[PDB]
Amino acid sequence: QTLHALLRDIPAPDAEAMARAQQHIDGLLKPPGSLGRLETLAVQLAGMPGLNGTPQVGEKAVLVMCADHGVWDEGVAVSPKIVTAIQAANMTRGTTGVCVLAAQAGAKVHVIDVGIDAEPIPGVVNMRVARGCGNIAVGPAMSRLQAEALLLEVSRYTCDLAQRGVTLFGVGELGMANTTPAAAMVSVFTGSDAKEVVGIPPSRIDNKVDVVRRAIAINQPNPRDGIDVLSKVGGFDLVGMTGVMLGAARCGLPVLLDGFLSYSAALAACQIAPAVRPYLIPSHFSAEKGARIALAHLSMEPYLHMAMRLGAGSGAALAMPIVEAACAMFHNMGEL
Amino acid sequence: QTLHALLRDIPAPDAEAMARAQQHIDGLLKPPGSLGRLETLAVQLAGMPGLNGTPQVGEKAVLVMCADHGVWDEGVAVSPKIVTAIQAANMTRGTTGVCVLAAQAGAKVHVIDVGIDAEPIPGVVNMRVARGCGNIAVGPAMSRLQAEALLLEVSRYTCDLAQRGVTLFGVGELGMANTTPAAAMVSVFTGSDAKEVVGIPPSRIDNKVDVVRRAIAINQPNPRDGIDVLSKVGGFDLVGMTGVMLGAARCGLPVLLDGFLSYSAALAACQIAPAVRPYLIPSHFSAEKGARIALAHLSMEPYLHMAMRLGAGSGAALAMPIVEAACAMFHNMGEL
Repeated sequence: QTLHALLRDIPAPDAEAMARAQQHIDGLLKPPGSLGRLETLAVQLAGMPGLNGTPQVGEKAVLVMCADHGVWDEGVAVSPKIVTAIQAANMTRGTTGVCVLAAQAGAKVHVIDVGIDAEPIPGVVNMRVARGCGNIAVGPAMSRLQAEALLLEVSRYTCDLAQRGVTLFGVGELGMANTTPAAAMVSVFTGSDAKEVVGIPPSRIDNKVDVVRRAIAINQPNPRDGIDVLSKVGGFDLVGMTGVMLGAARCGLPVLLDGFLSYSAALAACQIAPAVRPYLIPSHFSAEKGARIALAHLSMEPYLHMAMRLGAGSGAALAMPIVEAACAMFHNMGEL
Repeated sequence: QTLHALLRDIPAPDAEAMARAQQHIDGLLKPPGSLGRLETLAVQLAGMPGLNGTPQVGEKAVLVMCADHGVWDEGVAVSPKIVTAIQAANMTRGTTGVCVLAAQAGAKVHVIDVGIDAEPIPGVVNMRVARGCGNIAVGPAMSRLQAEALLLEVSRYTCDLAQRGVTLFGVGELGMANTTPAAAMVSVFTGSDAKEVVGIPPSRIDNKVDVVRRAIAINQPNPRDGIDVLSKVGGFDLVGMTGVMLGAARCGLPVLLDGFLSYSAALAACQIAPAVRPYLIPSHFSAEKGARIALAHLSMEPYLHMAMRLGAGSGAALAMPIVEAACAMFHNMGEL
């Protein structure tokens, strides 16, 4: 540790730098509304202390958290368990969607195993808590201590990347059955009935919903304690994405979310540490049923409508040029 | 001429190449829905015969059409008339928003004067029809023959760019008072009351609406004749953007729209030549009040929600990396 110390040292956004960036933008010669949300984004970036008082992007990293879930035994996923392992390995060879989009964005992909139920995969960053987490339908995904330790380890990993020049992160995850704990967390944090947020054959959908309600009933997660929620009805992958958000915020740097899985982690992150929120930037509006509810509770309006799902960080990589665009306009446009 | 010949020679999309691209995508190893609309976009691109049977981007050009409007005399714009000239000149120095975004996208900006009411500006492409078009509130913007000649000239200019390697266009425009004729065209083509589509002080908004109704009443444009609509209640800038769309479609190549002004031109383009439609790609969802209605009539769902307005092609430039992204995923992802 300390996780207590990390949370309390997340900096506030720098109001003076935001005022100066807004003043700079006001001094630009431009039709009214011609920047749209690029204007608000540039000012948001200017407030993040790791960006040194100005909207800028240096190196970019997308962190893809990988883990398996004991709730897979409840029949809520169609694919066999080993697919998590095969995908993590493909990510190290650069052949997945997020890899290709990250390459387009000039970003590096960091594949992090935080709990794959397989032999370790050479080339993946090894932060494995256990070989898959507990089956949330019968008990907790993990101990409170395990969730806290993984939060600290990931947040430290993320912020240490600022020493190699990284100033913009994206977060994603992969793992068979991951959408079930994500929907549980979302239902718990937002108070929405499981049926409204459970990701999309009738009996199979019902089984998924019933499993979410069962996980919540058995575990009784406390919505006012984000770490309790993660440890009881989340998973290592979700804790991992929350850790990226905490680490970026601690570093005073931007992080792009991806889809619904990452929204659920962001809900937890902002419950644990409300000071995280000014560092989060949406990318895409996930096709998962629960996307609208989760984004509402984060007061977030995504920039991209790609009808995308299961991107494993692909949406965050796709939005990286949007962040670069707000910075180029800020620095490169002519003035009044 | 001939404009008749140009319209009839717009090629159909290549169904065999689309089938082959869909087959290729089906053979990619990917979670279900993980490409989202990148999948549909790659297949759409594969159908465009100027792309030679495969989703690809070579050189990129954003064409920014510039002109003044006699309806400016009706008090529907707040800025003085010369601003159109000052902006066209700034575009040649590379200091505007669309210039900066085009540079981010690796695209060249082509600034085309199709009717600025000022001395010619050195460095701008000169296709000027007249020094501003007629005041649509009292009569037609131009003659049918003038609209037809400018359509042909611009479409030829656009397609000739395919000889310098250009495979993806963006279209935009600038011109004081341009949003008034745009709203008139949109009301005429969609049958919506002017009050629903007139771009956003109460009396000033009413004057704008009243001027649109007056233009339509006096000119009696025929909605079943897109060239009639353009010549009577449009402007040189709108005819110019329609010409880009016709030229790209004739060349069998993609064109990215921008905001509401370009939607109004796209409505005209697709009325004149329905075969244009498969070549049009939305970029952003304009903040102008009439954006939703115009996009509905084009059956178009933009990828970007940037709350942007008066971009002069900036939205199309911002969406260019989205098109490149669909191509990179298509060619670079690993297979089953």
